[PDB]
Formats: sequence, structure tokens, C-alpha cells
Amino acid sequence: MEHVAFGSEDIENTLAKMDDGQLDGLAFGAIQLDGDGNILQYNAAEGDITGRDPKQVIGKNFFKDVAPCTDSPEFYGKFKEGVASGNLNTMFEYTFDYQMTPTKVKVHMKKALSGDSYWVFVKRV
Ligand SMILES: *C(=O)/C=C\c1ccc(O)cc1
Repeated sequence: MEHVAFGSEDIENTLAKMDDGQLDGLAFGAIQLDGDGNILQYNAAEGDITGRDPKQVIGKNFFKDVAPCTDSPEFYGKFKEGVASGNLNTMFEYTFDYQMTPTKVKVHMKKALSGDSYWVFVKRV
């Protein structure tokens, strides 16, 4: 495993060193999106939670194609405001329910260290 704790204050510095292989070693779901919501990275733990095959979702739009239940002011809305502002750091509970058994999760979104990428971290609650 990669020892990083969900919600950690410096998580963005830590995850900057990890490759797709490394990211698959996290205790939680990790997704990296560009400013337009396209999926740059998607780790194994997210695949375990949502049932999606990580390889198949990279390159797709998260809010439009892959995860339309997140297309709402309460999820996508916070994302777009953070991208516009160039600053994002929010944590909230949410229910994933698209093509899958409803699953309650904790979501943490944070701007990355590179200029126009953004993390979505997810774990069960
Ligand atoms: C809402 O969109 C439900 C499902 C979902 C599937 C995959 C990922 O990564 C997040 C959310």
C-alpha cells in the first residue's frame, strides 16, 4: 500500500510523485480531472467502489459520460466554481447511484499542484 490518509492537509504534494501504478496502491478512490472534467487518471479503489474499469474511463468526461449523478450543483457546481476560481478544497458526503447499487461515499475535491488539474478523492462511509 501507499501510506496516505484520506483528507490529509498536504495530500496534493504527496500524490504528485505517484504514477498510475502507484495511485492504485491508495486506500481510497482517486480521480484526476482536467479543467473541463475529462478523466486523466482513475485508480483501482475508485473502480472497486463504482464498478468501472479504470482503463476504459480515462479520456472520458466525468460529469457528462461516466458519472452523470454528479452533474448537479452539489457536486459539478462546486467543481466548476473551483476551476473558475483556481482554488478548490471541499469535503462532503454523497450517494453514487448511476447503474449501480446506491452507495454512500465521502468525497474530497482539491486542486492539484500542476496548474489545471483537480483531484476527486472518494471513500466509503
Ligand atoms: C453517479 O454518477 C454514480 C456513479 C459514479 C460512477 C463512477 C464514478 O467514478 C463516480 C460516480
